Amino acid sequence: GLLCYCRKGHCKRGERVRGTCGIRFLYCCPRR
Repeated sequence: GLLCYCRKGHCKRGERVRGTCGIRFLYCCPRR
């Protein structure tokens, strides 16, 4: 739902990139 997480290098097979968290970190939001 309305909750996203920072991922290192890339998101998991389910989380879509929403933005950037920092150097080598991406803010990904799950597709559910």
